[PDB]
Order: sequence, then structure tokens, then C-alpha cells
Amino acid sequence: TKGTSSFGKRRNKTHTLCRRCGSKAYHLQKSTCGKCGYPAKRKRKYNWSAKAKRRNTTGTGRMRHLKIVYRRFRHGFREGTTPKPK
Amino acid sequence: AKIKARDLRGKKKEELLKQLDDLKVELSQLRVAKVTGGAASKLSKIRVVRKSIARVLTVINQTQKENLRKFYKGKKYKPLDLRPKKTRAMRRRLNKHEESLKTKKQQRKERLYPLRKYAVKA
Amino acid sequence: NKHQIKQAVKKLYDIDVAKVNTLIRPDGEKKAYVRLAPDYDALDVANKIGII
Amino acid sequence: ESRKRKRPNDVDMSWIPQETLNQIN
Amino acid sequence: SSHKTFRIKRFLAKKQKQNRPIPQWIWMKTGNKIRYNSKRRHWRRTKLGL
Amino acid sequence: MKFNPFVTSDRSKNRKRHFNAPSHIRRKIMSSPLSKELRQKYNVRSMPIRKDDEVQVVRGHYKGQQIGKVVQVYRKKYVIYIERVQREKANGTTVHVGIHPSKVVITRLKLDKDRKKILERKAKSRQVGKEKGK
RNA sequence: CGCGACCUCAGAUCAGACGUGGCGACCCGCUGAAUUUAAGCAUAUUAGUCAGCGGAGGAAAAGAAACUAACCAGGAUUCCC
RNA sequence: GGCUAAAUACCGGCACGAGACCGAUAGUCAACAAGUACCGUAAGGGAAAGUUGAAAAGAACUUUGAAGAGAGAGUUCAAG
RNA sequence: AGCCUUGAAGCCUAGGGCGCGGGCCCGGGUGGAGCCGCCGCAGGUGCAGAUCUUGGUGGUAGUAGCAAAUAUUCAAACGAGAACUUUGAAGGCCGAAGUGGAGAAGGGUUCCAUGUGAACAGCAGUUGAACAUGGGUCAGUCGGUCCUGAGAGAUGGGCGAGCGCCGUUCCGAAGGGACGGGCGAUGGCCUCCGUUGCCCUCAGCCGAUCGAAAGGGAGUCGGGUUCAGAUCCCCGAAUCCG
RNA sequence: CGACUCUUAGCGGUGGAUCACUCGGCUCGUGCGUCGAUGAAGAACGCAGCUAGCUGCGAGAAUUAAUGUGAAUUGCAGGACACAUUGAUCAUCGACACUUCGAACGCACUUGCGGCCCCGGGUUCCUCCCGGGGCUACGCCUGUCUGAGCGUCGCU
Ligand SMILES: [Mg+2]
Ligand SMILES: [Mg+2]
Ligand SMILES: [Mg+2]
Ligand SMILES: [Mg+2]
Ligand SMILES: [Mg+2]
Ligand SMILES: [Mg+2]
Ligand SMILES: [Mg+2]
Ligand SMILES: [Mg+2]
Ligand SMILES: [Mg+2]
Ligand SMILES: [Mg+2]
Ligand SMILES: [Mg+2]
Ligand SMILES: [Mg+2]
Ligand SMILES: [Mg+2]
Ligand SMILES: [Mg+2]
Ligand SMILES: [Mg+2]
Ligand SMILES: [Mg+2]
Ligand SMILES: [Mg+2]
Ligand SMILES: [Mg+2]
Ligand SMILES: [Mg+2]
Ligand SMILES: [Mg+2]
Ligand SMILES: [Mg+2]
Ligand SMILES: [Mg+2]
Ligand SMILES: [Mg+2]
Ligand SMILES: [Mg+2]
Ligand SMILES: [Mg+2]
Ligand SMILES: [Mg+2]
Ligand SMILES: [Mg+2]
Ligand SMILES: [Mg+2]
Ligand SMILES: [Mg+2]
Ligand SMILES: [Mg+2]
Ligand SMILES: [Mg+2]
Ligand SMILES: [Mg+2]
Ligand SMILES: [Mg+2]
Ligand SMILES: [Mg+2]
Ligand SMILES: [Mg+2]
Ligand SMILES: [Mg+2]
Ligand SMILES: [Mg+2]
Ligand SMILES: [Mg+2]
Ligand SMILES: [Mg+2]
Ligand SMILES: [Mg+2]
Ligand SMILES: [Mg+2]
Ligand SMILES: [Mg+2]
Ligand SMILES: [Zn+2]
Repeated sequence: TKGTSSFGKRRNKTHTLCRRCGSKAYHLQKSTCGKCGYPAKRKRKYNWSAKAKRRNTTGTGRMRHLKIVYRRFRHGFREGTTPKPK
Repeated sequence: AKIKARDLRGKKKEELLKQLDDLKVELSQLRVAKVTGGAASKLSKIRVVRKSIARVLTVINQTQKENLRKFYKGKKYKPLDLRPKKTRAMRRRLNKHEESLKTKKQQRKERLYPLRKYAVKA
Repeated sequence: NKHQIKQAVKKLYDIDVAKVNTLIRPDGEKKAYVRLAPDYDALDVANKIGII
Repeated sequence: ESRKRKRPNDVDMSWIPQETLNQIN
Repeated sequence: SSHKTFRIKRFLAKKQKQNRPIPQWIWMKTGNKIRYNSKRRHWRRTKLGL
Repeated sequence: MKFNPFVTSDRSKNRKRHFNAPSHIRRKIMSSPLSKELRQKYNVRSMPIRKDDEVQVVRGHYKGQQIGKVVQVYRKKYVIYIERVQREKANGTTVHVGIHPSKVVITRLKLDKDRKKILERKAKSRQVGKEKGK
């Protein structure tokens, strides 16, 4: 009865959504993420999975602030000035 | 009667707050119109009124920051948001004065033994 | 919250509110069932707002 | 007239937020 | 279930709104290629997993 | 021959920068030669086509001496619509046919402050070049 | 008993600062296999390599001899032949 | 005990140039709403999928049928 | 000074031929924009196989089959269309450990109204949990929320190359509190009472925090109401806590 | 005869090979070589008149301001007393802004509980209630203040 019959007894969730990486790998009883390692301060990451590192590296997301830096670097991070008014 | 930022530059704060409130009242009416069957003209006005709201808030925020910078110009300590952003690493650099500093031992060496200009005959 | 909704309704439309009931809809929006004081006619107030 | 028109230093203390004013006084 | 967390009831609401057909004026757009919403979901055929 | 190290003659790159050009670049791409009379009068060869210009079609099914007004510059499709350069659909409704600006000739120019400024600049740079050789 | 110095050590949402996390192609410090070759296999090899941990910068590290030599002597470090 | 540029390294990043390379089962997994859809409790695994036409001119109208579908007609150099 | 919109590549051909052969040439058709000869150079360069890879198609074959749980029949309506939908009437079954009425976990809109009958529902469908367009979940009193349970888990400390780990009162100056009293500073229904700062005095809890929608845990019941919600809305009558 | 079967050819299907195309790859080279508590990378949820995905953005939400440009954007509609010094659109980008989580910071991670200060509305000073704003994390350096010690002392 280890097959079809035993598949009907599973109605208790092991993982839920992680508040750091948003992946359903937050083990509830261990209070840890199998994906990002939350609540550890440092992000979980290994070199034996290159594919996994390119799934969530820098660039794969929004780059909300890093992509304005790339624009600001091309002008020397000038601040407190404006183009000559009309 | 469109709202242009240039027209708003010199006005008082409370005068712009009043102007802001009129637009916000207008937008709410349009949002009621959006669900009661307002004409296409009223629907198109929503985006016009929304950006007019942004323009006023922009001029209020800009004018307020301009005066805060004038307020804190001579002050030694300024709010973190009035200090230069640059990058985090650039904020931690030795400033202009600190990089120019030299030990008196190095100043005397440069005075006595300055690199010279010379040529060698072919 | 209910206190905020009640105070906003009164200021926006200058009416009095008896109580507020609230639910969050399955699509994520929050619906507020605002009941007005007996000296107010929601049918009349709706015409002022433009609902009817 | 319409056809004519359509063809062409210091701190302002009132813009300072109240909280800053309270702190200094 | 009836017993729900706010976070789950909000995730489910977003999955509800994405489950609609494309507007028909999207077809006439100049460089359009989309023929239909290829990301449709059915509560019975495929499960949200959370 | 091209010598600038920072200009690409790569075919894939050039085409991409044509079909992804932003609107204010498509304007320059969408330029038309001026009629012989206009070229002599202003010393200019080409202008970016504009609404309310009057043009002659010189290539394609609609070529001919008829002069029509430019009624729409559909920069997204890289075509302009002209008066009377049109056909009928199945149901009989008339529809404009898109002509590329490089296949027409500008016979009259819609002139305003900016258009006169643009014409002057082109005539001035030409004169500097003509005297540079001389 | 009290008062006062110093020393050692505490508490502050005290004034003003600074570290944390990421990326990690290249760089520095550790730790570190076994497939494999040896026609077997244990030293050996694989290899100070993969994996694992830490720390950076536009480069890093190194660097002005407790050096090489044994010549009629050379003269910091790094890289190429 | 200590500092020190240069010549050196760079399959990540920003911005470029090129090629005796491949040409949609190739070339990156990904020429396209691709690290997407989908699978797994999870760590992870992970595709398929390019081409009307010069121009939508994308077939009005008549007729049989409940309709899908047809027969005529029409657009186009061509709907062979 | 090659061929090509007066038609390239490709593809088809009971057309004419060439070569021992690998192959090639010409005719005809389709196609619609590129291509080939010669001298050299270069190679991801030649398929019948690998239970080869990926994609497609056969015969088997209109075949196996659409047989677990007793069962349907008559009349009418809508409709192009009815064994299967709806209504009425018969004949049956589940037979209160139910094929009844409600929940937990899980699902996540499947719920409700209207429309469609393309695809799906292994016959059909006028029907559906399918598709389409719009709606629907209302609380002091019902749960969470709080408590602690087995347990998990910081700090001090120890260990550790290090990410860190051990450990939960054990190597800790672990209390930011209180009736009262005393000094000032302020206030207000300035009268006299508050508030505040400091001082005096007093002080075990001895373990941060997390841990149950079945354990502990104050307090809501009756009637009506919707297409879909109600101990939540309305009517009536109460109650707990602050 | 005629079915059925086999072969060949025409035509029609099924299928998507081949050829031609290429806004994609790959490889080499060059210049630069820049994240974050002033809150990064990443994630969540929102934002369009009609908008599901992609894209862009953050309650000022397919963007504000400024500068350059100079008449569009466009699938449909619309035109704000929108559009030519009353500047469409695009581009640039220095001004302003930038929801929730996240090193993630009041404590916890259910949108649960607080504490301090200030402001406003309830009534009516204080209280009380509601709302708004600002603070409240660990380590660490310099300095400040408040302390402790049968630590070493000095005068009482
Ligand atoms: Mg478990
Ligand atoms: Mg000295
Ligand atoms: Mg299922
Ligand atoms: Mg401080
Ligand atoms: Mg061996
Ligand atoms: Mg062997
Ligand atoms: Mg062996
Ligand atoms: Mg070794
Ligand atoms: Mg390694
Ligand atoms: Mg590391
Ligand atoms: Mg670091
Ligand atoms: Mg750096
Ligand atoms: Mg040397
Ligand atoms: Mg050194
Ligand atoms: Mg393909
Ligand atoms: Mg491929
Ligand atoms: Mg293929
Ligand atoms: Mg091929
Ligand atoms: Mg493929
Ligand atoms: Mg093909
Ligand atoms: Mg074509
Ligand atoms: Mg043809
Ligand atoms: Mg044959
Ligand atoms: Mg073609
Ligand atoms: Mg090759
Ligand atoms: Mg084969
Ligand atoms: Mg049979
Ligand atoms: Mg059966
Ligand atoms: Mg039941
Ligand atoms: Mg039921
Ligand atoms: Mg069927
Ligand atoms: Mg139903
Ligand atoms: Mg522990
Ligand atoms: Mg608890
Ligand atoms: Mg409980
Ligand atoms: Mg209970
Ligand atoms: Mg009640
Ligand atoms: Mg045949
Ligand atoms: Mg939307
Ligand atoms: Mg602007
Ligand atoms: Mg402009
Ligand atoms: Mg709980
Ligand atoms: Zn995580």
C-alpha cells in the first residue's frame, strides 16, 4: 500500500513561501529556507549548482538601483547641478 | 488652464496645497464617473488630472527641498538626505584636504630636491 | 481601517456615519459597508455623489 | 485678443517644515 | 480553506486576476504576435502549489 | 570606405538600429528630397517629412504629377499617408496607402519658426563645405 | 564616617562616526577529496586540484635583500623569452 | 615593524568593434510573453515555439445550412 | 567584362542523354531572389544499421474495448436536432454507521446569475465543476489574536580556521519598576490639585522570544431577509471588557 | 463483369523536410572598471480609459521636473479653456520622488503587540478615544554624563 493508497494521506504542508526569496521552500518546522537559507544573514549559494546561481544572481531581477548607478557613473556621479535653463 | 510646472514655481505653499486639493476632488469625481457611465472625454481626463496632481506635488517637494538646503548651508551637520549621495565607497574616501596633506619630512624633501627639466645632447 | 474610513467618508461628503463593516474581496480589494445616521438618506446622498 | 495671445535668494522660512522651526526654538 | 492568512488570500487574489483572456484590441496592435493568453490556469488541471 | 572605428557596418547591427530607432530618430530617417525649385530656393537637398507638406509620388503604383498634402506621418510603420493615395476595402470604405518618404518629393514645405531654423542650418553647413573646397 | 585623586570595570534611544549584506570573471587566506594513471593496488598520481569557508580591489598580491652568487661579479617586486 | 605606482590577470559588470564561426533538431537552455510554461514537498529539473503579402488591400455582397462548412463574387502578379 | 525577375536556390517529372562508377548535363513543370564553373585555400565535409537522437506516419484496426456496486417507463415543453435537459406522473434504490444535513486539512472561485454549444466532459447533450460576461464572503460576543505543552531559539559564556556551532540558567553588575515620603520646574475647572526631574525608601522570581483555527482562554441569543452572505446584514432583546 | 490487391503516373490530402532569409547566438579584441544602514542584490504586491503576459514604473506608480529636439502617439477612442516661448513626441537625465519584505533595525513574523516625544480632531484643562509625524536593532571608535569596587592611595 506504499503507492496509490499512501498518496491520499498527504495533506500537511512542509514548506511555505519564504519572505526573503519568495520561493515555496521555507521549511515550517525548521524555520529555514531550503533555497536562500533564511533566516541566515548570508544568502545560500553553492558552486556545485551554476544553473541555480544564474537563476537568482544580479541582473535576473529588477536592478532598481544598480541600473541608475550605471547611468550616473557615465557622468561622474555629478550632484547638485542642473542643465542650463532655457 | 492646464497646469504647467513653470506657472507654479513662485506660489506660496498654502496656495499650492489648495490647488492640490481641487485636483484631488476632481479626480475622485472622475473615478465616480468611471463606473457610472461617463463619456470618453471624462475617462480621458483621468490621466490628465493624475499628472497634474503629480506636477503640483513635484513643485511642492522641490520648493521645500530648495529652502531646506538654503537653511542648512552654513550648518556643520545636515540631514542625511541633504548630504551628497555619490556612492557608499566614495563617501568614505579621504576628502580633498586630507589627500593633499604631506609630512613635514616630505615637504622639505620636495623643496630641496625638485625634479628638474633637462635634455641630453644627441 | 474602520476609523479611517468613517472619518474619510464624513469629511469627503459631509455626512454622519453610524457604523462601518468591512471585508476584503477575493480579488484583493477592500469593500466598506458604510451605514449613515438615521437623519441621512443614503439614496439622497448617492445622488450627491453621482452613484444614482 | 485671444487670437493675439495664442500666437506669441535667501531662505523662505514659510517653506521650512514646522518641526525644524520648533527644534530651533 | 476558509481559514486563510492575509498573505495567502493576497497571493490567491493576484492569481485570480491573471486568469483572464487577452483583450481583443491587442490583436490589431502593429507588431503583435500574441494570439491568446498562453498562461491560463485551471483549478483542476494544474495546481498552484501553495 | 568607412574608417571610423566606432561606426559599425555590421548588417545585423545596422538593421536593428533602424527597426528599433526611437521616434525622434525615425523623424530623421523619414526624410524626403525637395523639388528642384525648392532645392534652388533654399540650397537644401532633403528635409524630414512633416504633416501638411505637399508632395509628389515618384515611385510605385501611385507615382505621377499629382500633388497631395501629407495627412499622417506613421513613424511606427515608417510610412506617410497622402491625400488621394488611397484604395477601397472589400466593404467599400476607403483606406490610405502608406508611401515611404524616400519615394516622394516635397513640392511645398509647411513652414514655421523651427522649420525655417532647420532649413537655415542645412544651407549654412552646405555653404561652409562649398567654400571649404573652393 | 565623609570628601578627593587615580586604576579597573559598567549603563545610557547620550554627541558624532563607522562594520554588516550582495556580486564574485580576475585576486589574497584557509580547508580540501575521490573518480583517474600505475593495465591489480596501499606510497605515488589525480592535486594543493573539485567541492566547502573567509576577505578584497580596479586590479589584487608582491616589493626595496637576514638576496643571487663564487664572476673581472650582480643588485627591490611583477610579467614575457 | 611598516608603506609603495608601472609593466601583469580578468568566461562577472557598463559600452563598443570585429569574424574564412552557426544559421531555427544549428548556434547559448533561451532568434518568440525563456530560466518562461510545466514537473518535484524540497534541494532542484526545465522545454516546444521563427517566415501571408510590396502593401491588410485580411475576401463586401448573393445563395444552401442551426452551425461548422460550401458555391458564386471580389483583392492581389499570386490565395495554385 | 560568369548566370539571374525575359526568372536564382529548392522541389517534382511513364522527357533526352552522358559516365565502369561516385554523379552530372539538358527538356518540362512548380518556385519567387539569389547562384554557379575553373586555379588555389579550409573543414563541425558524404549514413542503413548503433534496443542511435528528435520529429512525423503506418499495419495491427474501425480491432481490444466503452460489462464492479438491482432500473427504468409514459406524456408534454424548449429546440434545427432529445435514450441522456426541464416539468408532471409511475416503478425503484441509498434506508439514519445513508447515496441525508454540516465542518477540519487540502483546493482556490470550482460558489451565484445569464449566455455558448468551437474544444473538453472516452456515446450524445438543448446539459456541466467546460468556455464567456458580470456578481458574491459584512462580527467587541464565531475563530485567529493571548497562554503555555512536547519542543524550538537569542543574549552572557564556551568552542570554532571560518560561514558558525553548543548551550537556555549554565563562568552574567541580567530590575528602568512601585505605595509612600523629601526637594525643586511647570502648569489647570490656578482656589488647590495634577504632571514632571532628582533624591529617599521598597522590590526574588531565575530567564529574551516563539510554540496549538481540536488543549487553557470574559462576553449573543430569537425572528426576518439574498441569485449567491449572515450567531456577521436588518428588527428585537441582552451581555463582557476598557 | 466487378470487388480486393500490386506497380507506375496525374491530381488531392497528411506531414513539415529542403532552400532562401536572420533585430539571435558563439568566439576574439578594445575602453571603462561603478553596489549597500543616504537602506544594495533579490523577492512580494500594486500602477494604464480600454491591458492578461512581456516591458516600464512605485500611491507623484506604462511616470513628475529640467535639458535637447521640434509635430506627433496610435489597436480604438479622447483632447482637459492639452499641443508651436501656453512646445506634441522622443531622447537625455544633474532636480524631486521611490509601497511591503529583504544585511533589514522597537519586539515578533499573524499585515500580532508595544514604548517615548510632538501635532491635529473628538469635549471640555488633564485624562480618555481616533488619526498624522518622528524616534525606539547588534557590534564598535572617539568624546560626554551617570556610577561600581574589603583595586592603589591622599586629606579627614
Ligand atoms: Mg514535518
Ligand atoms: Mg618623523
Ligand atoms: Mg486534484
Ligand atoms: Mg547617540
Ligand atoms: Mg589502476
Ligand atoms: Mg585498466
Ligand atoms: Mg580498481
Ligand atoms: Mg599534491
Ligand atoms: Mg573551489
Ligand atoms: Mg563567501
Ligand atoms: Mg563582504
Ligand atoms: Mg568596488
Ligand atoms: Mg628586479
Ligand atoms: Mg604591502
Ligand atoms: Mg524551430
Ligand atoms: Mg535551439
Ligand atoms: Mg524542425
Ligand atoms: Mg536546416
Ligand atoms: Mg528548439
Ligand atoms: Mg519552414
Ligand atoms: Mg514575403
Ligand atoms: Mg504562386
Ligand atoms: Mg517516379
Ligand atoms: Mg520576398
Ligand atoms: Mg563549418
Ligand atoms: Mg537515417
Ligand atoms: Mg467490438
Ligand atoms: Mg463501467
Ligand atoms: Mg454529507
Ligand atoms: Mg451542502
Ligand atoms: Mg463525448
Ligand atoms: Mg455550479
Ligand atoms: Mg542555538
Ligand atoms: Mg504566542
Ligand atoms: Mg487557540
Ligand atoms: Mg480552544
Ligand atoms: Mg449586535
Ligand atoms: Mg496517387
Ligand atoms: Mg492590470
Ligand atoms: Mg517632462
Ligand atoms: Mg519638451
Ligand atoms: Mg500564533
Ligand atoms: Zn528563502
